[PDB]
Amino acid sequence: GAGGALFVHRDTPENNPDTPFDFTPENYKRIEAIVKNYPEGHKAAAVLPVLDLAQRQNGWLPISAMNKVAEILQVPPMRVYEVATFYTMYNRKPVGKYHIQVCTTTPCMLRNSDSILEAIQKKLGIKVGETTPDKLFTLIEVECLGACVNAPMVQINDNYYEDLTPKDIEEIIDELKAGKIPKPGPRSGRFSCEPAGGLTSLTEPPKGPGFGVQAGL
Amino acid sequence: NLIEVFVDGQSVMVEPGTTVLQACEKVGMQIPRFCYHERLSVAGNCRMCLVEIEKAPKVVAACAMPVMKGWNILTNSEKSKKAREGVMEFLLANHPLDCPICDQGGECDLQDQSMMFGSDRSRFLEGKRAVEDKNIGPLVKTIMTRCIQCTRCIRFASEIAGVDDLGTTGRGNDMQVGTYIEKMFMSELSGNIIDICPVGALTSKPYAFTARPWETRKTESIDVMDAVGS
Amino acid sequence: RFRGEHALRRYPSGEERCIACKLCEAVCPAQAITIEAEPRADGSRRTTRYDIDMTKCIY
Amino acid sequence: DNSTYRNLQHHEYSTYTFLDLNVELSKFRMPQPSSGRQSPRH
Amino acid sequence: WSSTADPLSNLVLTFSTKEDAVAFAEKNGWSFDVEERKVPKPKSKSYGANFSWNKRTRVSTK
Amino acid sequence: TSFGSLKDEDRIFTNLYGRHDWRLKGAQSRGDWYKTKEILLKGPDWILGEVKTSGLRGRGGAGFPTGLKWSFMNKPSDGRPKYLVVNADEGEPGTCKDREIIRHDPHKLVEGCLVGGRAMGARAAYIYIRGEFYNEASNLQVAIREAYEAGLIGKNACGSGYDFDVFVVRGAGAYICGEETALIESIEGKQGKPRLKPPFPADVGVFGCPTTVANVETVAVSPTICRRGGAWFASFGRERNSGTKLFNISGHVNHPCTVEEEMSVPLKELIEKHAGGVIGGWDNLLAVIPGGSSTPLIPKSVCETVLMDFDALVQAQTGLGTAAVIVMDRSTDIVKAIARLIEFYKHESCGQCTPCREGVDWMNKVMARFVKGDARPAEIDSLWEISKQIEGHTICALGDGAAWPVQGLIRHFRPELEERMQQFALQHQAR
Ligand SMILES: Cc1cc2nc3c(=O)[nH]c(=O)nc-3n(C[C@H](O)[C@H](O)[C@H](O)COP(=O)(O)O)c2cc1C
Ligand code: SF4
Ligand code: SF4
Ligand code: SF4
Ligand code: SF4
Ligand code: FES
Ligand code: FES
Ligand SMILES: [Mg+2]
Repeated sequence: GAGGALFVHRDTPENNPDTPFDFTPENYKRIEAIVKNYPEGHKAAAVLPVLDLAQRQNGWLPISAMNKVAEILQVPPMRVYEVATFYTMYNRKPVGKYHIQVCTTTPCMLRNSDSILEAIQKKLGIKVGETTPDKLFTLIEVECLGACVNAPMVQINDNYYEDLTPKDIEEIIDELKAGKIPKPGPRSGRFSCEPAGGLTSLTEPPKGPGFGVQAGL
Repeated sequence: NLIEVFVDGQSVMVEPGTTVLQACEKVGMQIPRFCYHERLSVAGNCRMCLVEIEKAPKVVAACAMPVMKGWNILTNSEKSKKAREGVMEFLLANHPLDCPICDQGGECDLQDQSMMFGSDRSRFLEGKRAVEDKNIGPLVKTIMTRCIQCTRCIRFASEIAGVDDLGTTGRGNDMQVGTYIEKMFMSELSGNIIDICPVGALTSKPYAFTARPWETRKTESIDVMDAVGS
Repeated sequence: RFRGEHALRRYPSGEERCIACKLCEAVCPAQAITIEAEPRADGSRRTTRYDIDMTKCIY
Repeated sequence: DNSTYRNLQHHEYSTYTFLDLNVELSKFRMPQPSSGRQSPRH
Repeated sequence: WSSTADPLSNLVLTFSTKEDAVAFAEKNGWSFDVEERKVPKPKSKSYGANFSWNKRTRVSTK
Repeated sequence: TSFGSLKDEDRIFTNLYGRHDWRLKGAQSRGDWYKTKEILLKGPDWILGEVKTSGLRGRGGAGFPTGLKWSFMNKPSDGRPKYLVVNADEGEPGTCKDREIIRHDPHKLVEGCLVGGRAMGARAAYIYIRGEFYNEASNLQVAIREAYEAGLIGKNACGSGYDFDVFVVRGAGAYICGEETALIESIEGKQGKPRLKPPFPADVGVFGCPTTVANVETVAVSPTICRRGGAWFASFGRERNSGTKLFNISGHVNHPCTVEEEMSVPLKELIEKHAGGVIGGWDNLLAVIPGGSSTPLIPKSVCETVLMDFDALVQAQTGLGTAAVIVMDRSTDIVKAIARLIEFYKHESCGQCTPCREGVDWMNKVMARFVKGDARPAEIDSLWEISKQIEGHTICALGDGAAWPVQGLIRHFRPELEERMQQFALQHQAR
């Protein structure tokens, strides 16, 4: 299945090197804290954190933001473009306020993840790669997100909503559009990856310090 | 001091750090390649140079694997031949049918190495990939559907010409080579990417369609446009 | 299958089929074909000279 | 008590939580090693 | 068409050795200019140099 | 001898399920950060010997002797920095154990980083965490700040005179960047394409310095092994497969969960006990993938008597991998599931080298035709051949892991492929 997103840039009035972008002073402090996590002479190691910070500030990554990151880090703009186009978490196009990312890999596909996707599509009236007319919600499919035992699940702006049902995801979307922030985590009454029937392990209080310590150690 | 390696059982003394490709070159065997250039850095991505070591269950990239003492390199073994055939099969599976309309024509490394090391038949029953063409100036014509993503132009551009405007955007089968922006790769050493590109993706624009390699007569002279004496 | 006088064909749209690839010139036993080409006004790979010496051709 | 989820601190984080934590950790760090040059292009 | 009046325009001979070619030219009486064979000089290659800690051989892309 | 029924007094990863406090106070209420200074004073050789005696193997895929790897990195200094890179790019489909460790035992992770760094003589440890786990990374940073404030890490760590730093690097979404050399390339602000070996990471790693890449579970279980023995850890498990393991049972199972068990527990017992068994009962089982997408599948016949173990699963034409147990019951489209896995591999392909790039796209297309029967039985052997041409001829192991599920499907469910092709031929010929 084709992604539908191109990997070439055409200048537009809404996206061109003259688009105004610059880091806030707080973000410049964050950048200067980030850069010195790496040895001297290897400032290029901060490309991913600085680009992520730029995306967090601006909402997405224009070519002006890419050029600004390249100028700040003294790295080639083509290298910045390579990183931005390689990594899929970077938005090179404007997205909605809430970026729903439904995981559709096999462990999530075995459970009714297609039901979750269809419920989202009917609730918002958009396709699997479109954005709501009020620029409020964007819906995409993604690969495994690391919460397979809590399938099916979605990610909406670095928050995991797990053990979902169509009613649960519809309620989450309603809460998001109302203004409230839903609590991330499983929606089936579980707190974490524990079995739903009951704890089959770690049922007794943990042993204290120095429990099975070696003689010499 | 020199270490003794073996190519097809023939002894050869090579300096430490010498590669399998260079050992075969010393014994007179040119291992097939698409991404390896001796003037450029080692990439090891086209995977065309895979050869078999006598006791190694796994094939090694001859362009990037330093030889060890007492290594026997089986250049014409069944595993090496099958590896070359598979790599060429992938290359031609995604390559386009442009040979007659392509200026690379009879001087193409893909054609020659397909005739010498690859199979004579295709098992690809799917559709092919078509790539949008870029524009990097009035000298180099780009038809990027023929690119095999060998990164010779990128490495040459950066290392030799000191210009870092070539690279790969995207990933996977959709990985593309270009500038990602409408930028002309203008430099005094821009035609050497035409030379080093093994395929017709990068071709001379002034020379386009004019002739074919077998017709041309070669006159070995020198250059007068400057005082280097090229 | 009869081999008589030569002809250059066209596509049904009227465009010439020949793409100046010089395979016929390369394969001609008697070297009866002379071909010279260049990019056209619209950028097509088309011939400017396509000669066949019918007194040299062996048909 | 082993019946309450104690990992509830993460329903408060914001966009810059990770980077603010990184900024706070700056004081505790140690001097970085140097390659002897400002950049590989130098 | 391209005309010619030189019989030896297309004549190219193949020899296994510079000495053999020189002997043939001398016994056939033509003048000759000899060009010494140019072989590429050996080059030291290393894939690990692409990631040097302190040298300029570190590459910015792969 | 039998294996399983691990005791809570012996489970390494307490606070799993997040039912206790994960802070420094909560971790210190358990055995975390106990005599760490004494371990550091005992030094590198003692820690390496303890790990070797424990016989721990890599917990993030290919199981290699961690003692051997850290001894590889135990060479004398040559004027360059030393780094431990902790892999937390849990991109394998089926795996959540690293997420649980990071979110619930970050101090265990940090103590393991310190112990491993002392063993390897490392100045710093970069924990490369995937960008989707933002809350997990934030909890990890909070725990690291607590450790720095308490003086457990930093200069004069634990009051031992050893300087050791712990940084957290958040990546973007790249299952290929999950790979160790791609991890290293991504840390350096590059695309994240795996390198060729040699040079090995223990000699030329991130920034060109000696680095050792180790899994979150491995480094987290290191300090527990150090404080305890390693005769104990070797006692848990088979002879060459020792210790405990985190299993993520998911899919068509009654109770999908993450649990800790012994390294040779039978798969049937694990599923029936910690996961409630298959949804329609054990007789409703169709196939199981025991190590995530990379490992092939096994039918119910193999799953009836098999041990969740490295060698045991190798003898079953499979692999343990990350011990991610995906269960598929009789009422599933196995061809569609394997095709979705292959599509995942097509999307999560770095595209650097020709075999994996072109062949994985080709296999994705062939499988997409297979799931609807729009193919011929003569293409099954062709698909097997192209999968074998991908495997072993690639720069990294993603190409190999993209062919093993195809090989497993072709090996165990060829009749289903042929029957679906026959059904499609009947459907289209009726027109
Ligand atoms: C979270 C994680 C993801 C990994 N993903 C991949 C992958 O996509 N491809 C691959 O070939 N190896 C992958 N690996 C394996 C690494 O290449 C390497 O073997 C491992 O990180 C070393 O850790 P260990 O010594 O604890 O096994 C992964 C490892 C981990 C821990
Ligand atoms: S690059 Fe080579 S193989 Fe490709 S169309 Fe041109 S001549 Fe043919
Ligand atoms: S354009 Fe040519 S030289 Fe550049 S990567 Fe493609 S095939 Fe190689
Ligand atoms: S050059 Fe000759 S062979 Fe080629 S397209 Fe023209 S007529 Fe055909
Ligand atoms: S096998 Fe695939 S993911 Fe690995 S280096 Fe090659 S192209 Fe990249
Ligand atoms: S398969 Fe969906 S979270 Fe892993
Ligand atoms: S020539 Fe060695 S992999 Fe390309
Ligand atoms: Mg060319």
